[PDB]
Amino acid sequence: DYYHATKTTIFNALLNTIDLSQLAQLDLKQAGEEIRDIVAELVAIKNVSMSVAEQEHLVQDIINDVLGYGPLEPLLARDDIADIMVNGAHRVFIEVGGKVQLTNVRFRDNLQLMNICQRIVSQVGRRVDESSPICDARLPDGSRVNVIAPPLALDGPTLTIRKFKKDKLTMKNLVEFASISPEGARVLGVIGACRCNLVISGGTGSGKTTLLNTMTAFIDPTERVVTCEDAAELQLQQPHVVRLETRPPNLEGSGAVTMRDLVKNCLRMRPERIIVGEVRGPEAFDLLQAMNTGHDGSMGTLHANSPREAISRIESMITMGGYGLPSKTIKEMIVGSVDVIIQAARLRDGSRRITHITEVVGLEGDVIVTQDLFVYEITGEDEHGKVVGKHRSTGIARPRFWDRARYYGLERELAEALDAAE
Amino acid sequence: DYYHATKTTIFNALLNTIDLSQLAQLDLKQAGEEIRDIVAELVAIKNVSMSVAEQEHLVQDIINDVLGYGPLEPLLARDDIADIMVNGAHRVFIEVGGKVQLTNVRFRDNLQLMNICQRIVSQVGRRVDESSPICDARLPDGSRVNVIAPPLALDGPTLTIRKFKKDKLTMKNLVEFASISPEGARVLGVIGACRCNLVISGGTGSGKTTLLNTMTAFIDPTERVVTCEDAAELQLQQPHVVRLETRPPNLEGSGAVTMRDLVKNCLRMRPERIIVGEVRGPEAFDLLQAMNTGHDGSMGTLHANSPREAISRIESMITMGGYGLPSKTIKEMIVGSVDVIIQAARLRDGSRRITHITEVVGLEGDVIVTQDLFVYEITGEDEHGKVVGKHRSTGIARPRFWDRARYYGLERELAEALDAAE
Repeated sequence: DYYHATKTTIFNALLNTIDLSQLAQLDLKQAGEEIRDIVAELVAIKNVSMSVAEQEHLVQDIINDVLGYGPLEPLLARDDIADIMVNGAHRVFIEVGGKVQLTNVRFRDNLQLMNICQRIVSQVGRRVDESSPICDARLPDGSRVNVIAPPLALDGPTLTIRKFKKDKLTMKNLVEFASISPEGARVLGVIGACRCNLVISGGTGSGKTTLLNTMTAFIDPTERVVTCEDAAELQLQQPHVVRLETRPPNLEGSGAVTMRDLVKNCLRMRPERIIVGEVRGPEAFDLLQAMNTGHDGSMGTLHANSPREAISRIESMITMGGYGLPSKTIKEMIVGSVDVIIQAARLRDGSRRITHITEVVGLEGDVIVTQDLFVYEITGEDEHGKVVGKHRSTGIARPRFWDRARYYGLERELAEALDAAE
Repeated sequence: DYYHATKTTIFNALLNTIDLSQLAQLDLKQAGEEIRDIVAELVAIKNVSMSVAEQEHLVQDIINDVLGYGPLEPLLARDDIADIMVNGAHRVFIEVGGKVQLTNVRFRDNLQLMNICQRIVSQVGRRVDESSPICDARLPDGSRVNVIAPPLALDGPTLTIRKFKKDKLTMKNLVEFASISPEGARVLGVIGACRCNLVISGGTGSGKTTLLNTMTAFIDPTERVVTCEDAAELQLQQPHVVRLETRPPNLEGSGAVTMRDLVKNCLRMRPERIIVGEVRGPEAFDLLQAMNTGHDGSMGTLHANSPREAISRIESMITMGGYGLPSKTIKEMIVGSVDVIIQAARLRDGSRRITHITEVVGLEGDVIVTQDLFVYEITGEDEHGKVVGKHRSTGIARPRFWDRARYYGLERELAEALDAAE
């Protein structure tokens, strides 16, 4: 059909007629109306017109290209779409029905794709270009975006969009999915109930956010909780929860409110527990204060592949925080602050499981000595490729946080769970 | 004689006839239709004695020079011409039958050659100039292009086309060169398929990268593959491959993005498989996580003479990563990640062969226990000094990856190849 060729010719004529700079002062609807006027002018110049509905569709396509997210607009609007992948202007894939598929959709040129990516990542004030060719960002519409610039992506800019889904699991789901043994369920319930400084470290795809939500589920209703998170991922059912969200900087590089500022404030809001959506910067240091300067029971999500790795991440983050903290001082602070680390990882089969429940015991020389309470042991692969394994307790009768369990009257529960966990 | 002068005059007239925008916007056929008429009118005005076929040839040459690839185009269209090498406007070489021969065809001047180079690299959206004197690209057709600007090339641009040599390095190439016995070839075909993690270790000059490219050919087309390389060399026929590259820092020591960052981001890019051109530093850690966290079937080359040395090198690379992992944790990670190792070596005679195909069996105490599926036993030498050897199957009929082949149904082929090798 000539619809594609005619649309391309009309787009070229519009480009030769006006420039995007003339529409940067208009809103989405005002820009669309101005583009419709420009399209009428271009049709008059070229004396080419067609069906009114088809002309309106072409005008909408032109608006999307000029101001929207390009040919991605018809795709993002869909719901059966799981993920969108772009490997250059000439190829795009979509995850439908849980499987990848190549679509006929296409871009015009790599520069157009780069501009679209710049728009998408600037929606949250971030910029991807030759200076910072690698970018990861969050679409507050409920998705995650990755972009690589041409200097790294040899075949032009590469883009990936991953959409949301309301997982919102509960501990029953984890128990039934074998992510944690029922004895582990009791142990974790005790740990959460009795205000134990807790860090939920996990690898990519481990769903550590869901684990954090189900952990917070145990918090006593009477405790005033203030949650800091870069998005609204968490959803607590307590009656006295304060929900805060960081504000990404505008394009002018102003108005930013980073995790560090939110945690610093929360220190001054009289919270019974400070809960961080994800530790990703210097805020860790401030968070650690919240774990020891009273406020016992604070939690925090972290990206790491193992408890020792997570401790290393925390130490490195505090170090890069700009403070001249002596190395041993950071280790002492971590040892005195954290009371438990929970490791969540995705095994080769793709299932999420709580590999480690560990408690920081102390500091020896310059190494943080920790003892594992629960560990997941793998034993083989089944017929359908599923990983086979079981949770076993190290048998430690009295973990370091035992005192807190005594204070909250949970000695019996903790002892039972630890003993029967074998 | 007079044909050249008439063509030059017609080219000048066409260049002065209309702005470059009109030619650029017009389609190749659309522009050529008017260009032929313009050339015919110019010839008639000049009243140059020429034939209708000669007129068509002149029109085609004018189109090629003005908007095409100039005198280089006829070489491109040919099939026998595998590689083309222009050492400035006055020297053109072609690789035919594996031999390099100079050809009389030469460009008008270095300026025309630079223009043609820019046009060629524009297809992929890349642009070369005195500010970016070096350019490399892989055109959609699959032919590679390397271009250098005059400020570096002290005798004019150095265009280099390398057309797609399909089936150049497929497994048949290794088998017929005695780099691997046919049974080893079948086993490798099963191993690349079946999505088994690999680490292609090899000594100096063992052709690790060539073997890796051969292995990747077994990937299922639908699998989304991401390749990280220090320098872009790999080329995968698979239709859904994403290519990356590490950017070194400026001389000031800033702006670098090393392999670690690319591998980390690969986890965010939702890849079915991740391929690392060469593992040398901390990235060995991150890569293993990809091998361990559901991105099975990943691959990565390594510099080691024997599988045991390869595993020792992986341990050292992880340890130098700066993370405070204990030795047992690193060994457990390795044994859980790398299913199979291939040790390729350059023998004393200079031949290249796959010395070992081994499978990481387990971890006992503090030692990684491995078994060799295939071993190249040396037996002597010929009067020419060539080394003689045979690929021997160790007789391990059930490698621990056997169950995965059962999942993919390759159990029959695996057992047959293992038993028939002797």
